[PDB]
Amino acid sequence: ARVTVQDAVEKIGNRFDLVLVAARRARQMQVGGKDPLVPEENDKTTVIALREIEEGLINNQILDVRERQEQQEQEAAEL
Amino acid sequence: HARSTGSYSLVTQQPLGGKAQFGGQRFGEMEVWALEAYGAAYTLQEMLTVKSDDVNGRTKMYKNIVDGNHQMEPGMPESFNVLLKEIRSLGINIELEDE
Amino acid sequence: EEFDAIKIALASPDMIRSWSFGEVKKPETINYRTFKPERDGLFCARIFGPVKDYECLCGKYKRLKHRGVICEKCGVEVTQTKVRRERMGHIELASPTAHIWFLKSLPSRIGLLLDMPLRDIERVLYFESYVVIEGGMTNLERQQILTEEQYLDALEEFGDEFDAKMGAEAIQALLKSMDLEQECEQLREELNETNSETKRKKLTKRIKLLEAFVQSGNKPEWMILTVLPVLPPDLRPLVPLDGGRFATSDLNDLYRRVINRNNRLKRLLDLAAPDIIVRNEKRMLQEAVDALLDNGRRGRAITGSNKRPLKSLADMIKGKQGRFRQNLLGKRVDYSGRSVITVGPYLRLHQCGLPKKMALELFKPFIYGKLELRGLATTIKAAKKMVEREEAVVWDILDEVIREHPVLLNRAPTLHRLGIQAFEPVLIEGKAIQLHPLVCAAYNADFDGDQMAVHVPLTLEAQLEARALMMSTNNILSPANGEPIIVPSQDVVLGLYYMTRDCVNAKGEGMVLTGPKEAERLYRSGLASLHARVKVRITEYEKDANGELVAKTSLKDTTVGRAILWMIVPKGLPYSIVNQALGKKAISKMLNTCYRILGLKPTVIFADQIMYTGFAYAARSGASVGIDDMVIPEKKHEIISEAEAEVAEIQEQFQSGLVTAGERYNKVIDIWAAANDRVSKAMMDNLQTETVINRDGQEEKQVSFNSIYMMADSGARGSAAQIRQLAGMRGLMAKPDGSIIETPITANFREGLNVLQYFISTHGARKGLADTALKTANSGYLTRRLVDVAQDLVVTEDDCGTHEGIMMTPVIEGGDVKEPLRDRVLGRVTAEDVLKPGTADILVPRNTLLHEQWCDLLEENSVDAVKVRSVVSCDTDFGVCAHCYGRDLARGHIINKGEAIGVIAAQSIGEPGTQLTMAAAESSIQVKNKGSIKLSNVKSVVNSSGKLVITSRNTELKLIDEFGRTKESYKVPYGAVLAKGDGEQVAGGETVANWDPHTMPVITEVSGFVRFTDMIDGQTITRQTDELTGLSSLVVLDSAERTAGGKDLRPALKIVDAQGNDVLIPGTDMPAQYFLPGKAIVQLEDGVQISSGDTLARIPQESGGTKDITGGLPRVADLFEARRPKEPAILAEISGIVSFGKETKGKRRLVITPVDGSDPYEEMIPKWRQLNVFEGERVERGDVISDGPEAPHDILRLRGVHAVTRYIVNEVQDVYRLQGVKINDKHIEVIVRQMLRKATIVNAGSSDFLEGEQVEYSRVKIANRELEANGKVGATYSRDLLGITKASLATESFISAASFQETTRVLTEAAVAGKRDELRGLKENVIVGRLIPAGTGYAYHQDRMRRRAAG
DNA sequence: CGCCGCGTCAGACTCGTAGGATTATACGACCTTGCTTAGGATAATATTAAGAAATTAATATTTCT
DNA sequence: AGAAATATTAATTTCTTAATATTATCCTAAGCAAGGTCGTATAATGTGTGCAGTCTGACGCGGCG
Repeated sequence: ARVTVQDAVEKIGNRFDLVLVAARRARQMQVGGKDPLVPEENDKTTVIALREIEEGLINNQILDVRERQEQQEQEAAEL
Repeated sequence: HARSTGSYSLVTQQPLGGKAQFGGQRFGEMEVWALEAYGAAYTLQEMLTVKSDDVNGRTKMYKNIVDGNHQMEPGMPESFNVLLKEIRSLGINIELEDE
Repeated sequence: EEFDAIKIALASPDMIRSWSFGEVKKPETINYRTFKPERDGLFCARIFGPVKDYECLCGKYKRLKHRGVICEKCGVEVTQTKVRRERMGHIELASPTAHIWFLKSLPSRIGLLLDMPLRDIERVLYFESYVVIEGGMTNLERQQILTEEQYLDALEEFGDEFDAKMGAEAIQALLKSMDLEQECEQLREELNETNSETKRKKLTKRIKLLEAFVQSGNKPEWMILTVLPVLPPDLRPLVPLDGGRFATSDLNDLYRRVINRNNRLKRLLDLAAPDIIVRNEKRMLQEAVDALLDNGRRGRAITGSNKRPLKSLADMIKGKQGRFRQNLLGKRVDYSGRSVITVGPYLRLHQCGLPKKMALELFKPFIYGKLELRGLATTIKAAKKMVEREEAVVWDILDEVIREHPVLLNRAPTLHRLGIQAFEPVLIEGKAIQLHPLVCAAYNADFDGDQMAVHVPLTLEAQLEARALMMSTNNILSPANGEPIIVPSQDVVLGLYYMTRDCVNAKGEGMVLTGPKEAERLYRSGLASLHARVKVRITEYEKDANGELVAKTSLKDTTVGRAILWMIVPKGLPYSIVNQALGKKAISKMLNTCYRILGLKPTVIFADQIMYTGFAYAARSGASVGIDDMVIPEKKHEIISEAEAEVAEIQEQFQSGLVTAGERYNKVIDIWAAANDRVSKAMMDNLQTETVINRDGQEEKQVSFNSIYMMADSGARGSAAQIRQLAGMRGLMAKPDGSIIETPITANFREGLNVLQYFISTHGARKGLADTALKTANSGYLTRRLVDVAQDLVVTEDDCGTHEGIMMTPVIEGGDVKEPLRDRVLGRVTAEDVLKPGTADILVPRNTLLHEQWCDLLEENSVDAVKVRSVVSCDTDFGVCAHCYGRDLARGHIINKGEAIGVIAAQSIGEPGTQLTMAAAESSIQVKNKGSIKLSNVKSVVNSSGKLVITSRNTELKLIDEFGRTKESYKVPYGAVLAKGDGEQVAGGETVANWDPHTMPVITEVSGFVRFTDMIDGQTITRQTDELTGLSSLVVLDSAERTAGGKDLRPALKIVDAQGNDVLIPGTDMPAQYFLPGKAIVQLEDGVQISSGDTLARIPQESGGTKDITGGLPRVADLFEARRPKEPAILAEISGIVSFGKETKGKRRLVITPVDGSDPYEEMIPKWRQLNVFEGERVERGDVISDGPEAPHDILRLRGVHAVTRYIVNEVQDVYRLQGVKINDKHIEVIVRQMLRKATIVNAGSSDFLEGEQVEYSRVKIANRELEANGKVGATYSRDLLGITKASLATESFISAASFQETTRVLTEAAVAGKRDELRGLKENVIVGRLIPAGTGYAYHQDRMRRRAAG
């Protein structure tokens, strides 16, 4: 979270992998513009990414599946 | 003393003011070792390319910050291919084996 | 854009033309009035591009529209000005010249290829003597020098039939004329036929060079320059300074010379000059090109008008100031400020103060973007105006942009990774950064002017890294050892110590309190003193099975202060942690217990709470320091006068001649040391407990409340030594040569020193101060060498599936158990299944992480030797695995894949050193504890005196316990009387072996007669015959102390019976003949037969000086360099039987003949070595023959890899442990791994016979070739040990190798090798600005690996 | 076999940082070059008719309101 | 009368061509100061770096017996 990221590390299992996943999600929320899954609570997108990973709402597989779902739906909207 | 952006040196194209805004903080070898120790590859990469030498990188990333997008498009530092020119001028053919 | 590898080769002249955009034809730079680039000159705009963006010189084509066009009036191309910085030129040399790098290198490459002594080449090149390029005549051969008159003669006989030339034209003809296949095959075929070692290595050089040139694609001719490239002008700027003066890079001057001289030559060849003048011109042209390429390597360095030498091309890519070390590995950086630091004691561990002005200047583009977004400034130009005006909305935007934005604080020197930590800013009104006190220790920061650099992580990944990897609350455990580095340092520890202490009778003595809360209420109300013994009910919690905290309440017998402090302690910890004096050690250990029981978050909160309450109660105390707090012992004057009288007496015993000068010295220094220790004891008895306190009316002495004693006792600041200098006499000083000044400084700082006492003190003061100044540079060099060795080692797997590794046992050096098993095993992973004292009882399926629970479990049992997977024995090829490493010490768990352990280890080893670089009788075996006895490395016989004889020098005494845990190891000398034997139940306080401290004896193992043979009088001794009792002045000494008279006199004594013939040592037929060692006295003369165990030769030893072992930093540097150890302890290279051969040709011959093996192997050993082995004796491989330091190379070659790694780990550890510095062993093990990286091949069928190879390449080959590809056509290897600097230079990547040392040599080698590096090490990727393959960049770089897999 | 004495080259790291290397120096005379006057012929090029017609914005009915 | 819709003069853009006068390229001839080379006839015929303070330790390596 804000002070310690231990819970996120136990949820992913690797400091480095946690950084990569959290950066991907924060990029989604900062540029991609999509809404957070936890309340804002006046935090920078980085910390919302960490908080979401703390609750198990965001895992690398979850990010992959959401991205694939949206991309396949756009490809369906092509036709 | 502080610095966000200012003068840049002539040959190496790397931070060095001094008149009003002085040169940036030197990020020496020992600190590169410290970041390698932490495993922080992205902080290192930005402290090598877009904060110091990468010209297209430095300006593009100032633009990105002003837009509110925090992202890096890093290239190759100026000092590296200055080194390539200086080695090439010793009659030694050093290149970059492209893909 | 993306490339993969970097290739170096030699630049063909056609290729140098290919780079170039036009020939430079003139030495003209710019015009003198217009200051515009001149045609064909060094700065020409036609060649190197236009001077302004999209403008020709003549301004005809002067806008973007006309880009790409070449203005016909001036020839310039309308393009960006940046191409002045990328376009190169070329000077067409009017005569080929030699490339100095490929000629004046220490291993000349032109001289190797041609096989012509460098002197002969220098003679040909300097136009000093001809050489035969080629001769049809037979008397003259190729590469045969023909001096001038000899050339004239040879021309006279034949003339055209032989071609002989002078200079670089000749050398180019020679290089061009040789055929590489033919010399390759000839050298290969004639290497084997006459395989002399020096000739073999020379031919190996020649051959490897020839295949290098065959395979690389280079050609030899390209050594010789005929077209010389010219650097782009922006890289050698000529720019106007303010005053109107210009500033030019020295290359211009150097370049000018070349062109000038080149042009002159182009003219002389037209005027058909006398060839003496043309020769001189060619000499100067060669000299000018050489000064261009490398001014230094050129015998005389060309200096400019400054008179200091010009900086050549090679001087810019080389050295500390070169591109590599100064602008390519470490750069200046934007978004970074710095300032003085101060304490923020109100801070939390993850917070740093940050001045408002500094944060405004650092975060400026963020503010611009935010102001534009809020609409407060729809214009960046007006946003700058608002930021400069400093409106009150700028500050709100700043506090909004700085929230949750970590910022890295740095302090130089950055000795270890905890020197750059990411805090989270708090904006403060000031100009000094505010640092949390608890994080000073990691920074080594103190607030007396230190300054810290502030760096802003910009991108989003950088922000998450600084929050998740570097945040100050993640780094609470050191990465070197596992101990915490959030230790409450000095004021907080005195506060805790003052509050958790006690008194005999104070306010509130023995009342009962209902808990900690009314303890606090009583203290605040002023009804009870902070430390007054009391009964309080407390309800402590305990994490039982399933991690549930069970509440148990009781009525503890504590003080008020400890009850108050219990309120800050987290649930899960016992009250015992608070029911004590709580010095520094106790506080750090209670933080350890909090971390181990609860985790990271409660530990961070607990550390902050400890800091606040320690500061608060330290301030409530009123702790000062007065001149009355330093109490001189009331009995110091008499001690001083007693020592004065004693030195007067010893003076009278010196004048009377009774004592010598050297003996007076040691005795008087001893009595001064004794008086010093008595005064130290007197003061520490007058301090530590002098407080007499009333209890029920009667006195009761307790521990003192002296300010200085408390500051020394809590561990806050100082120690008994400094207190000793404050109140007791400050001991003896040393002269600037190490000689302890005879008389000591008898005064102290409370009385003040005399003039001489102060002057004497100054010698040591400046010695220590200059030592500290010059000790940091050595430590920095050691850290640098270690890092460059260990760079590219990263955890790369999860389990190599390896078999067992190292065997781990406590280091017990005699009485002291230097290091126990729990500290040598904690965190590692078991090499294989470990069994309890009851056999076949296992806790581990061959590998389990030994954490605190398992360490306690195996301390329940008596196991004292565990097999542990170790890095040196990993099966992983391009790195290590996550098991063979063990525990990530800082994070406290198994180590994450992709971490950079090499840099961690290098910094852990190199961080200390900056802070601690640096009677003797040995009577007998005084066992200190009860236990059994076990003897090792001795094969003796029971004597006639009831004891055991001593067959060999390796008598290892091992004290055991009743629990089977060895507690003492000794080494009794060969021939030292030993009282008891083996298996006895021996209690302590006894001597089990016997010898005087000045006696290293050697004993007859049977009744022995003296036979006067080979101790022959006249040639080694002088006969001074004494009585029938068997006395004399005979002194027998080792080979190192034998005169030149005794060549056929072997120093010994043949042990024979009363019958006369050789009596035998019990158990042998080889005659009893103990060749008695050095410094030995023997008295028995002919007609004497003594007991079976009565001494011949005793070796007195006094061990005077007590400083005879190297240590500190140079010892560790020497260990890691793996240097030769002066005279080495020779080992037994092959197991077998050894005898002697040719006598003292200068060296004896030791012929080692196995029971069944290579019998004719022998060795030559000088006349300085006393052989523990006898004339002929059967010995095992890797056994001591002569004595001295062990060369590690031999240890690896003869003993196992585990043996040499154990040797190195133990030696360097001992050096550290001596200074009270603890460093987990994994670090030394990984550096030892990086030493043992190369192998020299034994067999063949895969590659060459013996040449150096990477052992990972050989293991991969055997894992490919000696698998089902072939039964065995593979090649075995000899594992090689290599010094750190050599190993770091023997890197397969020429950018990493070229980065740090011998840049010129490495680059020259890479050029003639036609090498390429694929950018795998961290350094390589730091240089080219990529993502390092460690940590966070690992996931990226493995993507590139998989894409390399599929094309 | 075992030295042994020649060069030889990088020696850890962050901050600012004034003054800096003399000597002793010919006149014409073409010849060319690199930049300036200069002198009208056109060539843009800014303005002026012009009118005419077209709204188009006012003027003045006159019809509701 | 107070707007509330209508017919008239009347003030006014808008093109348009021609036009009409001004004005500004242009371009080549020529000119002048600046920059480059040659030519000098009493006799003259070999050197300055003007030193350099043993760093330095291995270490390569070429010898070197």
